[PDB]
Amino acid sequence: AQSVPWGISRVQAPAAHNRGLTGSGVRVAVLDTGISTHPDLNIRGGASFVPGEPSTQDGNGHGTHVAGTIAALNNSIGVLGVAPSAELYAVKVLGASGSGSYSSIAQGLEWAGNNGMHVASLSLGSPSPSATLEQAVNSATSRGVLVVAASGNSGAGSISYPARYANAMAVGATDQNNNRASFSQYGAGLDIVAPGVNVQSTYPGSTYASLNGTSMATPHVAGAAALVKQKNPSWSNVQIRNHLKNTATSLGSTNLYGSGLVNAEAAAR
Ligand SMILES: [Ca+2]
Ligand SMILES: [Ca+2]
Repeated sequence: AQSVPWGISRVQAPAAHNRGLTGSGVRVAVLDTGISTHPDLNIRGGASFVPGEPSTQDGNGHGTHVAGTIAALNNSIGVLGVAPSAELYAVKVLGASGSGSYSSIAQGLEWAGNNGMHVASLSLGSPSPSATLEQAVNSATSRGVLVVAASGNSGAGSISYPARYANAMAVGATDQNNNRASFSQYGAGLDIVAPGVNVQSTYPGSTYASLNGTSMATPHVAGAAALVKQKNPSWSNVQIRNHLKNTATSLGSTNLYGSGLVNAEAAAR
């Protein structure tokens, strides 16, 4: 039996799938700890930038979880992603312990822009700016990639890098009450929010697990961007990003929530 995690229905993905928008032909890169082979995922390709872990398989679990929120397959098992037809690429920039260099992350962004990815989902964050990182962000952006990044889980009134950069779309996390989750960073640079508490998704070992974080919120927005892209094939990264914000549901303060909660139905219309 397939179940629809609360976050997926919160962003109204099913309403968009009922109009035929599934993310088909949109190339999405998940920059994280890898993506493990799973019966509810279709991994098209990828690269590892982690010395020591030449494979794209995930030894951590995080990347596999992120990937399932974006594109868990629409079938009779497991869960359902926001864009179940998106072409998923595993870009391993973090090792099994969950860390890696700004250098590795930069290489993964370069890869994305060299491989014609439409959306890049970045799970990582840093309280400190990085010129290396910033440059990679801008380079992917000018190669047409929409870079989506997590605001961070410090609960601080300022957001992490690279989400803070102008060219990155910064995503914060909400709870089932449509309030900002306590750990969600907010403030200047925040663009939008999405579900980030008790998010059930695909997990290595052919199973499913529930996690919390701004990094669980991010993939909801990465997936909504693939629906808009499918609907409007000629739109650029900037056009998609502004449309998401323009159609998001206001939740109160833009300081805490940016444009509001992403609404995939409203955006993929
Ligand atoms: Ca499924
Ligand atoms: Ca930003």
